[PDB]
Amino acid sequence: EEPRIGVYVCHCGVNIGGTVDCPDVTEFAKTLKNVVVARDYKYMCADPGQEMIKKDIKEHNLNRVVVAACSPRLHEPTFRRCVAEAGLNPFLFEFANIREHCSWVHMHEKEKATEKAKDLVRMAVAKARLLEPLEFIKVGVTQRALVIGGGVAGIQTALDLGDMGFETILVEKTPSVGGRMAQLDKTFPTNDCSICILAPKMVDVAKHPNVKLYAYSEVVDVQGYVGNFKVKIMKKARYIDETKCTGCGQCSEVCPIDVPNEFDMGIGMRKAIYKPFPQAVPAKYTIDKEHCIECGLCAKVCGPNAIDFDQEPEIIEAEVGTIICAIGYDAFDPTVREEYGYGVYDNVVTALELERMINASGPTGGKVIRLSDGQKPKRIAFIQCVGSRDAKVGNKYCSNVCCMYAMKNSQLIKEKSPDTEIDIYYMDIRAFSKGYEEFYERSAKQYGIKFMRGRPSQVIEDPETGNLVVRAEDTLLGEILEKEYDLVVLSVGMVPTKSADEVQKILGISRTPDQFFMEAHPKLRPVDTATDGVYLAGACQGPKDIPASVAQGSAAASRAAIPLAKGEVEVEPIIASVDAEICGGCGVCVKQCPYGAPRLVEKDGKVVAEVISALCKGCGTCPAGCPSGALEQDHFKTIQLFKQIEGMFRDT
Amino acid sequence: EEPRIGVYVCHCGVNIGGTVDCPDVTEFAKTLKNVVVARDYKYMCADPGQEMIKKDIKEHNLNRVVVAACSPRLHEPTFRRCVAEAGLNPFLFEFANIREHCSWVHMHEKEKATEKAKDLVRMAVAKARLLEPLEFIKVGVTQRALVIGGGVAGIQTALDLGDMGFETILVEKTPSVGGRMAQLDKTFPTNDCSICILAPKMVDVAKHPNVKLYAYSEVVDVQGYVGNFKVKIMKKARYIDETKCTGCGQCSEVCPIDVPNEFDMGIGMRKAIYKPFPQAVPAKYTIDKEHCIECGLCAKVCGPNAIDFDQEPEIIEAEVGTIICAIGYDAFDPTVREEYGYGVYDNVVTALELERMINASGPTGGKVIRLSDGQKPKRIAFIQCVGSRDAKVGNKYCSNVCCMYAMKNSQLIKEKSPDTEIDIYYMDIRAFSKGYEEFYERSAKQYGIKFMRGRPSQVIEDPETGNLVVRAEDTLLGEILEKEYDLVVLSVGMVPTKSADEVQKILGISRTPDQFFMEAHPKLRPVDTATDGVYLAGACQGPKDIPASVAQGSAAASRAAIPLAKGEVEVEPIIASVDAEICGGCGVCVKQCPYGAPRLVEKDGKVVAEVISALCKGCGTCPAGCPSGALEQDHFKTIQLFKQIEGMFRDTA
Ligand SMILES: Cc1cc2nc3c(=O)[nH]c(=O)nc-3n(C[C@H](O)[C@H](O)[C@H](O)COP(=O)(O)OP(=O)(O)OC[C@H]3O[C@@H](n4cnc5c(N)ncnc54)[C@H](O)[C@@H]3O)c2cc1C
Ligand SMILES: Cc1cc2nc3c(=O)[nH]c(=O)nc-3n(C[C@H](O)[C@H](O)[C@H](O)COP(=O)(O)OP(=O)(O)OC[C@H]3O[C@@H](n4cnc5c(N)ncnc54)[C@H](O)[C@@H]3O)c2cc1C
Ligand code: SF4
Ligand code: SF4
Ligand code: SF4
Ligand code: SF4
Ligand code: SF4
Ligand code: SF4
Ligand code: SF4
Ligand code: SF4
Ligand code: SF4
Ligand code: SF4
Ligand code: SF4
Ligand code: SF4
Ligand SMILES: [Fe+3]
Repeated sequence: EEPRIGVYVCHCGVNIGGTVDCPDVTEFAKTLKNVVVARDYKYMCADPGQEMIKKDIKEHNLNRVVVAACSPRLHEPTFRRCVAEAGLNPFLFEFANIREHCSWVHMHEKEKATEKAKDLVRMAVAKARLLEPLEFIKVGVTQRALVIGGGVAGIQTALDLGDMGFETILVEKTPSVGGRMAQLDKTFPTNDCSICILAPKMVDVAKHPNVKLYAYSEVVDVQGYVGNFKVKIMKKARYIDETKCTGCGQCSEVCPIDVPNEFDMGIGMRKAIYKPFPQAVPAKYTIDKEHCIECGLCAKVCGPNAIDFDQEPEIIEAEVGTIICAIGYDAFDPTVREEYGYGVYDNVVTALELERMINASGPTGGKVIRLSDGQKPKRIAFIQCVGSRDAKVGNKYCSNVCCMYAMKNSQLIKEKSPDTEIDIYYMDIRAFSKGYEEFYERSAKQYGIKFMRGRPSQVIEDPETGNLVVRAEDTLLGEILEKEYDLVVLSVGMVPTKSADEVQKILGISRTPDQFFMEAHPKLRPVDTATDGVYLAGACQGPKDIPASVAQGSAAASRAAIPLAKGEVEVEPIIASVDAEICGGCGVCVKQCPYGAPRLVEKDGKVVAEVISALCKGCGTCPAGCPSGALEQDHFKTIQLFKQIEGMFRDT
Repeated sequence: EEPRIGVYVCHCGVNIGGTVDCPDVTEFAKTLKNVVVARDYKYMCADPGQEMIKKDIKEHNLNRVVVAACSPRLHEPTFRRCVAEAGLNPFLFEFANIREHCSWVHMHEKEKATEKAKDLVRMAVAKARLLEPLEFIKVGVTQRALVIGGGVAGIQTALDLGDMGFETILVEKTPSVGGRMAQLDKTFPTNDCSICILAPKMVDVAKHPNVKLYAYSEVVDVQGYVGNFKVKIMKKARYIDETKCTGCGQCSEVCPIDVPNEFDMGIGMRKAIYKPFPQAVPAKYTIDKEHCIECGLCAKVCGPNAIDFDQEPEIIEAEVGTIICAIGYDAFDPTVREEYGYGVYDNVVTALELERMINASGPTGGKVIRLSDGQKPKRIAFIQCVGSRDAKVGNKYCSNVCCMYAMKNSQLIKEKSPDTEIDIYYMDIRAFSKGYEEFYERSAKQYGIKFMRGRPSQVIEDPETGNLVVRAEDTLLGEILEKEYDLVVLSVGMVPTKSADEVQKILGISRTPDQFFMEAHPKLRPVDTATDGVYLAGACQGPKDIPASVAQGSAAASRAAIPLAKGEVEVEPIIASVDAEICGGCGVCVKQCPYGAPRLVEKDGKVVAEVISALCKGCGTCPAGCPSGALEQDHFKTIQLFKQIEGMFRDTA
């Protein structure tokens, strides 16, 4: 049959129509070959727009639909379901992006943006003519979930999934689950003991019948697609027998290597054999082989002889149907802002070091003391927006929690020492959620905490005393302040965690300008990714507090449970296939695929290539490299792209 | 069996031990009858502390545990599981609070704090002796959910549940789903149209095979408990057979009367025969009798014959296992702030009115106009924190979104009219989520929007020209500014929706100080309530933007799916029951229970009261009111409370 195309140009209210002359684009679209219907409407995705398309598909017997509107990364599934409801195969639909790619980037050149939209419509119509009916591929969904990261956000997702009756694997890289919440002393705005409320969750997840917890483990390989993932988990060697070891810790004394205790942000030293923190789950000790000198003194003191250096990492192969990434975040390193003196002055600390100093289980026994002389500081200055809202360090975002945690620990210091003077140097106080503004008022009226509106310009150490002078304009007075402090705390912001690069490559997910992981859309799908069957939860998706991470944890559990409950999803048939009559068995294509889908086989008494449809993801590399042209990926054939290139310059 | 009690005093580092002499409390506890083991430990809720209790339960054969530490509101579930692991029934454990209620409030009176802790331990032991082993009551869960409110939050909850395979009811008060997002033009920080994100969801929800949508309907009664709710829905009468209705809109043209259109916040005027907004779902029309005149004019032009004045509201009865409240919010009414002149000055408008003005599908065709001149204002002032962060109006909270939506609509005005000068009067710019700070930088750098740090003191109308003058200090200059504007927009804050009182009364849930609905825990249960089987989602739980409301909708669906997926839950047995041999059916209790649990029955010829265990929530009002003592609430018996009162003054020996 000859193509009968319907072209629909959206205004997106004014987001498109304000820049692109949408009526003039629809008029141009009618002059194109095979276009029988062309309309422009304010919202194509709204109910009147979808009913319009479907009514045209039936009344005009359309076999192709072109929508010139937003990105297909937003609404391609939406319109594929729309046209499929009217009978039209979902892959006779072509998307033209005239918003993100045109109207929003050419606002000052309306005439050229309109001409450009016409070209983009024509390139779409060109490819549309050669599109073919494809069948969505139904695949079974493995009734198991994987959660990477055992913080409050990942714990919440596993408990929710486990409580629904889904088998769930929880992989935690460090020896213990708990995340940074396990490092906090208290939590604003209620000042609940952080570990005391979280520990019952850590207990629950270790004891849960439907949750397998792999602590001191990391995901090292992910293969397959939604509902059909095959993952490798490396259970790293503690070099201690989980079964034969107490957790008493009488081998550290017999260790000559002192190692930066990362749980305490390096303020206190830990031994080569260690337990991260007392409330750790699982409560089993570990040996850091990186700093281990293998002198064996611990093994002589060890009674059970649980110590075995021969211990090897064990790889777990497991099939899951959905994956939730919840690997958290790290604290910004404020060394780059040299005028503040971190790493140079003894008495400049980050706020997350402060959390460990204030915490009773912390290295200092909960006592805030200067790192130069060990005395208690009587004057303390907080500096806000350190590493955030700062183009000089590349972090132009707001870290969301630093305003609240700076007032929090100012309250906790006042409670342990009422006569401490505390000044907070801020730009905006962002106390934006339920009880936050009240917490902000409380900090000033009840705890007498001072607020200076003025980002400090530099910190100057008195080399005699070790004290610090903070210099800032009191912008609410128009005068330059130069107050002296005994301790300066840098309210450092949040950055992605160190391993976010490794995880990103394994899962195949993107990143937003803030370097955190990219949701499919901030409002349509706040915890989905554009990778089907992969979801986000918590601070790894962006800076946020505990209730926000927990909500995302539960949200990601709901979203990840949909394919598991359905038991069956559909994947795109944009796969490569070999034409046996043209393939001469050259061998070029088999090494090109990273999943080994193309293979050399003998057919009809001769050698041809053949691709296992199940191993092909649809990248299209091997068809592009095929010398004979026997390889082709559907929906992206060379002839279809050829017509699209012609469509820019001329109709066909 | 004679009580064998273990008493555990906790130091909580020095939180308790610094003020209360715990070793002294411990020694005193061993003087009380039935105390077999007593010890102080630094962290009782820590694993070594729990292992110390469970291990004593077995070695010393204890049948009661007292822990003097923090509040039961924190660790009561913690220690109940601890003792259950050791074979001891969880209701033979009693919590004494010596931190929140003693050491932390008597820091300067240590001697008296120690003596107080001793009385609090003795009162705990005293009740502990008479505690009884109880069993959790298992109940089935109806495999269906109910969502109340069809904004982004409620829609998201229904689609997630429906997609999981659970039958779901979605009740929407207005003729159309969509909520306040439907009223917005664009949405920060992507500046999509609201229709971009919402309308496909509205479409999906209406045709979902597992979602029954009851638009123009309201819940009017809810009875029962988790997994066993019996709800009554009043499906209001549209006076148009929806099955026959086409939504073409031919009828609206003929209508001879006009009506203030609430969807446009009293700006645009509609017919009594109407559909809220052009993209409304269901795409059906509604007749409002408050103004209908019944001349048949609408029916004459309608082909289908859907119009029908004989319609009567229908009441639907449905079993559900879980309920999600997502009834949204209302804009603050800034009339009470007299200094700004809303309701007095023509050209003072709220921000939600501005959204209806700027929206392409709006009564003004997307044209920002002065409501006095009809002209386009070339100078516009935004005033932040209207009705928020203000003790004079009883709203001491931050409404979360007003900073961003003010910068949003400023960008959109600048796009439609670059010549417009826009000044935002603010205290703090709260651009706190992903891309927000960048949105904030973009508003100033790219769109040349101006920010004045200074909360305006008053708005002075020019009666002659309708122009407005805004008096405020430029706090960043130390000078008083008096600039003139063609239009002033009040960035009003969020407040609970008018019908929130009705919904609260029906579902029996609490409210936070800000008057929004109270979550079960402010940190770890953001979408649960203290009422089992009832959950929250969206702005009715507190001021928040669309991404947060959508994430809560998906979070509430996960939480509300746990009982549905389990098909069974447990209810606490701290319930009331009748001793048939003591009750002579006086009838005092029946009317005391707001859930109708106690009932008069006839067994063995006589009348006797009887409590339906499933209907009892454990308040204990009617046992306190029973004159014969036949009625007792397990775990709070009169005799148990009597012992506790004596324990304040003497050992129960
Ligand atoms: C100084 C400071 C004070 C704060 N105060 C508060 C407060 O008072 N109240 C509040 O609500 N919020 C506060 N926050 C924010 C709070 O810490 C976060 O909201 C919270 O930690 C988010 O939990 P999460 O699980 O999403 O991330 P995380 O807590 O960081 O947990 C992520 C987990 O994943 C693990 N992980 C990381 N990489 C991998 C990998 N490759 N494989 C497997 N596992 C991995 C990590 O070990 C960690 O256990 C504060 C933050 C800071 C910096
Ligand atoms: C001027 C303004 C601009 C804004 N701009 C933005 C923006 O740009 N970006 C952004 O993300 N957010 C913005 N917001 C916030 C946004 O409006 C909310 O986050 C969002 O509307 C919350 O959705 P919701 O479903 O929770 O509540 P709602 O949107 O209010 O929906 C509640 C629904 O429940 C229904 N309902 C109410 N009572 C009952 C009852 N008794 N029975 C049954 N149903 C009932 C209502 O009819 C309504 O459909 C803005 C808010 C305002 C005021
Ligand atoms: S979304 Fe894509 S489609 Fe729905 S409106 Fe904005 S643009 Fe037109
Ligand atoms: S010492 Fe031997 S035993 Fe005591 S802990 Fe270290 S390992 Fe387990
Ligand atoms: S061996 Fe490696 S670890 Fe065991 S002690 Fe000597 S050092 Fe510390
Ligand atoms: S939060 Fe308060 S501090 Fe942390 S960034 Fe946004 S503003 Fe600067
Ligand atoms: S390359 Fe083209 S031709 Fe050479 S084998 Fe793979 S397919 Fe057959
Ligand atoms: S296409 Fe990309 S993926 Fe499908 S096979 Fe050839 S290579 Fe492996
Ligand atoms: S128990 Fe309540 S009090 Fe005793 S420690 Fe754990 S928390 Fe601090
Ligand atoms: S006319 Fe009869 S049908 Fe056409 S809309 Fe008004 S009502 Fe629905
Ligand atoms: S009848 Fe009621 S509704 Fe139908 S037209 Fe006359 S008025 Fe408008
Ligand atoms: S949001 Fe910006 S505006 Fe709305 S209140 Fe909190 S601060 Fe005042
Ligand atoms: S009140 Fe006490 S006594 Fe009178 S009936 Fe209800 S129960 Fe039997
Ligand atoms: S206790 Fe409160 S609830 Fe349980 S019955 Fe007596 S009254 Fe009704
Ligand atoms: Fe505790």
